[PDB]
This record gives sequence, structure tokens and C-alpha cells, in this order.
Amino acid sequence: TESYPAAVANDIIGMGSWRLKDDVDPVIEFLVARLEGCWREILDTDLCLYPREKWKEQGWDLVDSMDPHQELEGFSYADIPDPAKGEAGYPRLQLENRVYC
Amino acid sequence: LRDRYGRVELVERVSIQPKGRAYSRTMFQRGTDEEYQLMTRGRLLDRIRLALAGGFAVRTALGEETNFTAADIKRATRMAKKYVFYYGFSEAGGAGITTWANQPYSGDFVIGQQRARKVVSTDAMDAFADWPTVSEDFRFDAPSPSDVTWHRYTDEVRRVLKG
Amino acid sequence: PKRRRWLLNNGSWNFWFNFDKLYSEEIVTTWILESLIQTYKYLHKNTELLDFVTNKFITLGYIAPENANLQSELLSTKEIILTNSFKRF
Amino acid sequence: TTGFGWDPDGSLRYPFKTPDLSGARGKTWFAGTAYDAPRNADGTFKHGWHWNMPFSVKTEL
Amino acid sequence: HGWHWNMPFSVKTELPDWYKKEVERYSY
Amino acid sequence: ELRLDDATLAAVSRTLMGRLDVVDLIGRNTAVEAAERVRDALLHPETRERLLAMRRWVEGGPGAPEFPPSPLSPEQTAAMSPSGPLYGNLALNLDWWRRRQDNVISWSAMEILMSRRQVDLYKQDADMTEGAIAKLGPPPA
Amino acid sequence: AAAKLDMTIFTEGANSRWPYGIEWLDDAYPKPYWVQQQEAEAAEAQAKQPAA
Amino acid sequence: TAGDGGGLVGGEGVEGSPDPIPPQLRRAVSVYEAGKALLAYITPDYEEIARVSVCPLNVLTGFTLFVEDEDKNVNAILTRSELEGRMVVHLAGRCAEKLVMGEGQMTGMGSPDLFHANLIAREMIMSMGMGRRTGPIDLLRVAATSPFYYHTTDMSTEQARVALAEVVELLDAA
Amino acid sequence: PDPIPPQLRRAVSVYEAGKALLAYITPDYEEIARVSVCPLNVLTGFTLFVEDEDKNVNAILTRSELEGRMVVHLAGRCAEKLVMGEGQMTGMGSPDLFHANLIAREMIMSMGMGRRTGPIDLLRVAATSEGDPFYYHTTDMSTEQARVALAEVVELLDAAEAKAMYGLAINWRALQALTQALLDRGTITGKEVAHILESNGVIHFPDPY
Amino acid sequence: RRPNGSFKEDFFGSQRDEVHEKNQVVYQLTRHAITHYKKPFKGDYSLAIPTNLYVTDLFLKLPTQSISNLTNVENHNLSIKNKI
Amino acid sequence: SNWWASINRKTGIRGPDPAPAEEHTNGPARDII
Amino acid sequence: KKSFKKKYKDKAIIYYEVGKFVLNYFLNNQLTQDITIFGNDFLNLKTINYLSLYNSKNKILLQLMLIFGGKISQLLSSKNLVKSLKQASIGMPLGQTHLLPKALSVLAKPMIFSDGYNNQNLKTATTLLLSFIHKRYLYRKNLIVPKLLSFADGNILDEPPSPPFSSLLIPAKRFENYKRFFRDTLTGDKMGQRKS
Repeated sequence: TESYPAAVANDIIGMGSWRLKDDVDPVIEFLVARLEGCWREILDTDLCLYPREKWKEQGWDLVDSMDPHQELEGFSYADIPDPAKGEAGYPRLQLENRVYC
Repeated sequence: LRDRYGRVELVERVSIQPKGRAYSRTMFQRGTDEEYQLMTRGRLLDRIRLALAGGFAVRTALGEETNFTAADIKRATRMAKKYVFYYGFSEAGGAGITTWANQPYSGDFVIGQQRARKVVSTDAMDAFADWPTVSEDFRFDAPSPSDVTWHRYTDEVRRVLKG
Repeated sequence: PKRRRWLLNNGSWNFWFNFDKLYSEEIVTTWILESLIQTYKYLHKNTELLDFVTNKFITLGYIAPENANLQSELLSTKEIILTNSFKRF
Repeated sequence: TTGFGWDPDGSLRYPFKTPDLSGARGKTWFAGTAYDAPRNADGTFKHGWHWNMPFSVKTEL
Repeated sequence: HGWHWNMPFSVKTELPDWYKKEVERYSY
Repeated sequence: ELRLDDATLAAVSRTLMGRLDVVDLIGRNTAVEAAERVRDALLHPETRERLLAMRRWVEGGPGAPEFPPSPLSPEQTAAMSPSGPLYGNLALNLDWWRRRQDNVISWSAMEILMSRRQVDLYKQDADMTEGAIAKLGPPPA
Repeated sequence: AAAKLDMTIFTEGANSRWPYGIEWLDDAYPKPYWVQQQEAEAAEAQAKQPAA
Repeated sequence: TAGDGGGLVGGEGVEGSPDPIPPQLRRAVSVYEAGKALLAYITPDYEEIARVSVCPLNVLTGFTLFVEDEDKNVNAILTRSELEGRMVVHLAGRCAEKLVMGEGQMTGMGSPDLFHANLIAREMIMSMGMGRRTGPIDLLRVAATSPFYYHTTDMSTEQARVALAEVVELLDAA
Repeated sequence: PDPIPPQLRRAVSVYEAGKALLAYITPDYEEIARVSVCPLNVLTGFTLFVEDEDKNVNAILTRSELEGRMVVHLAGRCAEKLVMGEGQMTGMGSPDLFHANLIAREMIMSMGMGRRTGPIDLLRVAATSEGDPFYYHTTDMSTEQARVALAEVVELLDAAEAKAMYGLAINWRALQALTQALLDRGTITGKEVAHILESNGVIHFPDPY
Repeated sequence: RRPNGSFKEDFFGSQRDEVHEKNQVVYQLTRHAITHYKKPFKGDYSLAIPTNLYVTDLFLKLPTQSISNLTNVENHNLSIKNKI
Repeated sequence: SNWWASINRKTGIRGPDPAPAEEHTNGPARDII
Repeated sequence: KKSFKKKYKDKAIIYYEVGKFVLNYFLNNQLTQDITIFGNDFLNLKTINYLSLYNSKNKILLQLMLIFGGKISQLLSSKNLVKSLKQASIGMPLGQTHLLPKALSVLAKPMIFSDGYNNQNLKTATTLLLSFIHKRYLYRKNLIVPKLLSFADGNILDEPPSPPFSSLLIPAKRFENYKRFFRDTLTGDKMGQRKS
């Protein structure tokens, strides 16, 4: 059985399970990975998730402009193709947040 | 039947005293061995009718089907097949000659037994007309029929039984 | 010894009996997809918990695939950790 | 049991005698053409399917 | 647009009518 | 306008079909299909020349040019070398290489692994009833 | 009249020819060769008799 | 219970068999057995009921103890009325469970009884000649054993179609 | 002298050249131990790979590894088709064809790697009581399911053939050098074929992982 | 188990039993198979009742599948099995 | 009444009383054992 | 080189079991809304019989969730490499050279390292569902008619028994030539041969 220090673990994880990866420039990937790695490695004994009724039930953890009412249950990043130029929608906007206490 | 063609024997003794393994019995008068060397067509027809008579009598008296029929049709069906395939008495094809038939095998092949009984009324006495097969390297078995020929052959069996 | 139960080769291929294979297969496929979709829909709203628990499990220890030549259940430290992570996230 | 049974329309016999592609659900990948995935009465896909899942679904016709 | 790697599919079969009678007899 | 004599026809065919005096042993339909393929293999020289070169290397006469030419121009060969813009495509799945996308699957195996032309030519040699054979190929029937 | 049976006999009468009263036989079997020959001779017989 | 199989007994503690037999699964056995005993009571000339029990020895079925008369059919007779009555009584439990607890919450508890009913309908058609279109002819054979198969047939497909249609309509009437 | 005719030597040598070339440029394949064409004039040809005890069979098989093996197996037939033409292809590449089809059926019906069949299990390898070492356990499918699975198997095999053709066409010079070495020497080992391939500009497949 | 079979009167024509005995055996067999299912001391560890065999196959084996649509096989995807 | 006249196996078999579809569940583990 | 391969392997292995235990804990100790408990994950045949014969459909769906949690967790955390493999460089789907680079990445399957399923999980799932269908006759009771009854499909019509019962040697003598025919025409002697 082998182990690894926390820095190596948060380097293996990387931009772990963000739903909007595969769309993110590599620089933003690197920076997000490092910052969240320091949070998870240094504050690990007291880091909690922010209360869910304040942000996560209003649907603010993943926001899409082509679906402002969440009738696709948060899979709009995969169900709806990108609108072409001049169509109703250009340009599309996507946001993803993570909040901790 | 004895009084319409004259092939069947005469009845001897009817009994419903449970005795041995059966509950009821009907004995016939055997003829001389000269009678039992051959098996013509009429004699086999009469044997079939006699096989069916018991169940059909119970049904026509009681007014309702029973499992007595179960013991008749079985016997009858066996004989009916022998009437169509092996002996070739029917009209399957214009003459009665089919492309396939199942000739019996000798009772030496079985892992036999021995008992103190006489010869059975008919089924072991009418087995005197068969000539089974004895040597293995002279056995003939035609290629099995093709489930569209088998349809017509089993239909001939059905026609015989229904008549 | 040929096959004698041909029944249909006009718009499909069937043999005598079988009636009971389309029903069976559509049921199996439908139920498996429904289960997989429910699993996906639940894990899709708990990604932070996954990242955190994974970080902890890596730094505790695990059996490398090539070191082991010759985990059905959880140890006790890992159970403390899983319970806490479920309470926080 | 003579005289009992089921009628061909389903009744017992005693002895003697379109989806709504209105809102955002209408902007999915093919959304109306023949290649669209089968939907429900309210516009959701069949088993809660989504174009993300790793297995395809079978069109009715 | 273009294709998607996850398009629904279908299989085409043409069954006779006696066959549909048979499969609807044993569907009960 | 193209000029073709016995030798080029013989060589192209022997490369594309095989022995040239077995038309009866294989049926006239197989021969007609092979003739269609051969006719299409002519009518542009980039393939005809390669076929003749392959034939002359196989026979191994005095003029065997030490190998046939490569199927790819020396330009695309460089556009796929490690210092090329297409090297990455050599690393994708076998799902990015498929040359056929069908969304309706037919009840017959002949229609899956054959081209429409081949089916319309070959479907008379199948072991099915006439009502089945009449359901394959061009819906004209 | 109650002493009658309803044992169905399949190849009886008109059903003595190729389909033999099987409804699904032509969706499962190609037509044999001798069956085609019988159809041909029967057709020529009953089609020259209108002239005969 | 004889190997890694099992699945019928219900009080041993191990994973397969729960300890107190959930109450939702006891209501169903009560419905099953009530329907079966009610049908056996209102059928004329049926055997007589001595005892009706629910989950005896913790098995997940019911049980009804029938006492009969040996001086009426002396271990050999079987009329047609008796066979039809038995078919109805064996399907009664399934029907009652479906009528009461809804058609979707039925269980496999009545799965052997079903097979028994079917079996009767088979013998009545292919072995005793009580079928109308099949008539008096013997079709089945017992495969000599020691995929499991108990019977065997070599009738053509066009006669198998008719025989099975007759079996099915017998079951539907019951 | 040479008991063997020219064209047979050419065909067998092209086959072995294609197979060895593609087994060389494929990431994570075994190493060639010998490549011989009609040794001792016994009509035969083969390509041995070095057997090791280091391979642990408990480790799982990725999808990339399986597809690489499929391509290596179709390599020789594709080389014959490319160099000599269809009408000269023989039936000597049959066991490779069998193993390619076996891999393609197991990826679809036993590991649920087909997007249309789903995660349903229809094949099961099993070992004999000790012919061959193994056989399979199958399942009776209907025409619908069987056709849906056959479509995918055919797609996989066609894509594998295309990738093999490209991997050979972009290494034409190394292929020529190798087949000429086989045509004149008759037998080569692993080190020598590695050197022949390196001194001619061989192009390895990438490895994305 | 210390050491019925009808295959003797089909193929070997032995037929060494009187007709009434055969009929009696048939009567008792049908009645036993049909009406002795789940009856104390009369219908028990008995291999003549098909429902007991159905039950053992229902709780011990895994689900058996139907026949196949392939040719050159027997009914399932297998060849004919050995005679001896 | 005579509800037993309108029993139809095509559109589902159902009785008069209102669908006692009550149920409950603990985890899969506390229900296996 | 080996560094990145090990990274991929280890990430997959860890995310598998993390997701498996996360779903186990959730289903057992949180859907129920005394003491925290865990499952044992092994399905016997006794357990399969019980579940398929006496439980409803939702219970079986919960068991299947328990089986597939690990694969779904692996799925939710993998990098699709097509993006970078086609960006850092730029009839087949790799032939299209247009389509804005995002709508191009859907022409074929994503390049995920850990694809495919484990065979034990598939065996368990399909066995559970097959039992539910074939042993619990709900919604279709007429399919019991073809139960333990053969129909004599591929064989010789009437054949007598063999030496263990009947001392007769003709069926076996024909079976031997049957096997000769098989080996010489159909299969061969090893898997992969055109014939003998």
C-alpha cells in the first residue's frame, strides 16, 4: 500500500469534477486547480460547504443563458447546441460557482 | 364385430373382482397358433377398435369424459403408427408405402428379466408377426422426414384413428 | 439431424417458440438505463463531496495496480472520514 | 368452466352473453425532426435521458 | 451542427399478420 | 479520350480480380460486379499507374521497379509526420475513423455488410422465399 | 349426431396440395421443385381443357 | 433449500431470509390463502377443508389441508368436472391477489400454483384427448432423465400451434 | 538453389513485413523475437513475440490496448492488399482474422463498450478442464438484438482496417526496406529489425495517455 | 436410491405384461401426478410429480433461456451431446 | 353494485376499494437481512 | 512518460471506489428520511431469488444503483482528450476541418481513459433482471405454456437408448461419423483454422 502527500493528491485530482471543464483554457485550469488545492490541503479540518439554500437551490451553481429557468434540470450545457451567428441567443453565457465556509 | 366380419375371438369371462394388480378383467378365447402367424389389415383394424371401446363405453354411459380414455389412445396410437408406417396398409401417397418406417429391435438388446407369467393376451401374441432386427450391421433406417412430410404422415395416422 | 422448426424468414428470423424474447430484452434494457440515469442524476449534484473524499482517500493510502500481483469493504479510519465528509458537504 | 372466457376487446364473458416543444425544451439537439429522441407528454425525454448519458436510446419509429 | 455521437437508432421489421395474431395471443 | 490495349486491361484486371479464365466457375454476376469495379479503377491515371506498377513488381520481370509507389503523395506523408499539423489524429479512438454511419438497421445481414449495388446484383443467390427477396435493395421491386 | 367427432383433419380435400392448409408455409419455406412441376402440369391440364 | 439456492424459507436471519417477515408481505399471503379457500368452498363436490394456515414453519406461502374420500374414486378415477374445478381453485389465489393488492404489486408466491394449473390443461389436451380440435390421440412422451425437460413431443408445428391454442383457452376460461 | 517459387516468397515476405512493422510502431506491444519466411524451405512463415513472466493478467485491459491489438492483427492482410493487390490475396492470414473478430465481439458483447447495445452481458470466457485452453458461454439473442450488435462489430472492424492502412501508408520506405531484407536474408531477429526500421525513418503512433 | 420406463414397448417390443395391468398403472399414474401434489405422506420426495421438479428448478437453478435462431445446432446454441 | 361486469384485462384489472398501495422502505441492507 | 500514465490509472482507480462507497452510504443512511451502517455488496443466489420473487420494482432499482455507482463516478470525472488532441494541432469524422471547434468534438465518442464495464457487475445485473422476468409471471401469464416441454428440433426422429440402458450400439456408431464431419468441414481442430 502506498500513500501520497496532500500536494501530490490535489495535483492528481486537478480540475476534478467541474462540469464545465473541457471548455476551459489551460491557464484557468491550472489556476483553479492550484487555488482549490490550497483550500483543500491547508483548511481541511474545518472547510465546509456553504449552506445549500443560500445558493444551490436557486440554481446558481451552474447558470446557462439559453435556459434561465432550469427546465432541463441543469443539463443545458449538454442538451442545447450553441446558437449560430445572428440567431436568438448569440452569444451564449455559462457560469459555474463553488462557495465554501 | 365378431358378428360382422368374423375375425375377433369370443369373450370368455368378465370380472370386476379386484384380483392381483388390476380391478377388472376381460378374457378372450385364444385360437390356434396358425391364427397368430400373420397380421392382416382387418384384424389390425379390429384390434384398434377393441382398444378404443373401453373408454368410449365409459364415456357414453357416464355421460362425461374420464381418464380411462388416457389408457386407450396410448395403445391405439402405437398400433395406428404400425398400421401406417411399418406394414403399409393405409393410403399415404396413393399406395400405402411411405419413405420411412421404424422396424422393432430384438429384446436381446434390453437388460432383460424373467417372470413366471404366460404370454400376454394379444400384445405379446400379436408380436409374432414382426421379425425384429438381430445383427447390427444390417439395420436399415431411412432419413427422417422433414416436418412437412411428417405433417402428412401424422395426418394419415389421425385419419385412421378418427375413422 | 437437421432443424425442423422453421417458422418465419420473411421480415425477421424466427423458429418455433421464442415468442418471449422481445419482451424480455426490452424490459432488461429499459430497467438498466433507468437505474444508471438515477445514479447519474444523484451524483451530478454532489461533485464537491466527490473531490474532497477523493483527496482524503489518496492521502491515506491505496493499493497500486502494479504493486498488487496476487476493496470490498471500508476500514474504520475511512469510515470516520466518509461520515464527516457527508456531514460537511 | 364452459361459457366463461375473455372477449377479444378485453371484457369478461359470463356464460350467456403530442409533446410540447414550447420553452427551452424545444431547443435541444434536433428538436422536432425525425432524429429527435422520444419524449414524454410534457416534453421531457423518455427515461429522463439526456444527450450526456453514455448510451443511446431507441426511437419508436 | 452536424451529427452527434449519441443519436437514437431504430430497427425495421415487417411482420405478417398471422404472426401478429400469434404474438398477441401469448401477450396475456 | 483514352486508349487501352490488351496488356493494360490484363494487368489491371489481374491485380483487381485474379485469374482471368474462371468466369464460369464464379458465376456471371460476380464477373459483372468485378467488371464494374475494374472500369471504375480505370478512368483516372493516378490509380491506373499504381496498378500497373504493382503488377510489374509482382510478376518480377527485368523491370521490377524495386517497389510500387506509395498510396499517399509525399505531401500528406509530411503532413502526418511528428512535425505535422495532423499527427494528433493518429491518437483518436476507432470511433473517429469509421467510414459509415447508419441510423436504421435492417432485418437482413446482407444489407448491413454490402453496398446497395452489390445487394441489387447478388440478392438473387439468397436462400429465402421470393417475398423476402423482394424486400431488399431498391424499393422499386 | 352426438356420436360424431370434431377431430380436425388437416390435409383433407382441397388441402391435399402444396400449402396443405398451412397458412404460414409460404413465409417459411421456398417453394420446392416438384411442387412447381405439379402446379405447372395441373395448370396446363385445367387450362387446355377449356379448349378440350 | 439445498445448496447455494434457497429463497423460500423466511426466518433464518441470513441475507436471503428476513427475520420477522415484513407485514406487507404477510397481508399478501393472507389475501392469497383467503381467495384460494373461498374458491374451494363454493365449488360443488370439491374436497373438504380441514385447516388453513399462513406461513407455516415460516415459509413464505400459505397452506390449505384438504381431506378427501377414498371410497368415491378409488385411487384411479378422474372425471372432467374434477379437473376443471381444480384448475379454477389453483388460479383463485393469483386472481384474488391481483384484485385486492393491485395488478403491479403481485408477487411470485403463486408461481408454482400457476404451473400446476397449466400442467392439468396440458394433460387434458395432449394426453387424455379431452380437446375438441385435437381429438383422441396421444402426443407426449416422458424424457428419460436422471435445461431440464420433463415431456417431449415430435408433432409437426402446425399441430403444435393448435394444441397450444387449446391449452391457452382452457387457462383463460379458468 | 530455391525450392520455393518467386511469387510465393514475395507474398509471404510482404505479409510478415507488414505485421512486424505494425507490431513495432504500436505503443505498449510485445517485442519481436524472430521473423522468418520459409525457414529450412519448410513452407511456413511467422513472427514470434518474446514471452515474459512479467505480465500480470489480473490487470484490466483498457480500450486503447484492445484496439491496438485489433489493428496489429489486421496489419498483414492490409499490407498484402496494398502492395500486391486484391486479386493476389491468399488465405494465409486467417488466424489473425479470427483473433481480430474475437476481440471485436468481446468488446461489444462482454464489456459493454458499444453505445447501442448498452451494459448487457452476452459472452463469458471460460477455461477448459486442464484442443484449446478456453471456450465461451453464449446467450440466445433475437434478430433485433443480434442485428444491433452486428452493426457495431462491423463498424469496429472497418475502422481498424482503415487505421492499419494509414499506419502502413505513412511508413512506405521502412516497409520497403524491411521486405527487401526479408527477401534476401530469410530470417531476422528483434534487434536487427529494430535497426532496419530505425535507419529508414519510422513514424511511431502517438500515445495520448 | 436402489434401482418406470416405457422405451421397452416402443423400440424393443418386449410387451411382457397383461393389458389390464398396464391400464391400471396408467390410471394410478395420472391420478398421482395430478392430485397428490402437496399431500402428506402421499406426494412427497417423489419424482413422478412434475410440480416438484418445477419447484426445485425454480429455486435452485438460474433462469433458463429459450431456443436459438442458429442452424447446425440442436435447439440451443450447442451440438448433440454424447450418446454414452 | 355490479362492478364485476366491467372487468377488462386489456385496460388493467382492478377492484373497487382504493388501491392499497401503501409501502415503506429502509435501506437495501436493512431490508435484505 | 510513466508519470502521466500512472496519474491516469490512479485517478480512475480511486474515483471508482470513492463513488461506490458514496452511493452505498447515501442509500443506506440518508434516503431513510439509528446507527450508521454499511452494506456488504455481494449478491448470493438466495438473495437474488428473494429480491426478484417478493420485492417491488423500486427495490430492484435501488440494488442496481448500488451496483453501478462506481462506473458513474468514474464517468463524471474524466477529461475528454479530443479537445486538446484536435486543438494543439488544428469520410471519417476526423476528416471534417470546419465546424467551430466545440461543435466538432461531438462527432464521435469522447476519449475517456476508463471505458467499458466490469464483467461481475454485468453478470449480477442481468441475472437479477432475468430472474424477475422469467420467474415472476406478472403481466404475461400465458408464457408458462411452453415450460418444461421439449419440441424435438434437431435430432433423429426415433432413437432408442444407449448402452447405459440398452446395450445397443447403432446411435453411437453414427454419432462418431457426425463428429468426423464436424471436424473436417465446419470447425477444424483448433479455434482459427479453416478446416483440418
